[PDB]
Amino acid sequence: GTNSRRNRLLQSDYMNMTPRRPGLTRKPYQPYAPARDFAAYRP
Repeated sequence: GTNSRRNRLLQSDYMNMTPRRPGLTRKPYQPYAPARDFAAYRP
């Protein structure tokens, strides 16, 4: 028991529940979705 946690865990907090979402993304997802219907089947 006893308080005074001290030396939590050198780097990387115990972030109860779960560690902050890991980025690991970088660069845009560039969805790129060429749609262009047909402008109302244009007469």
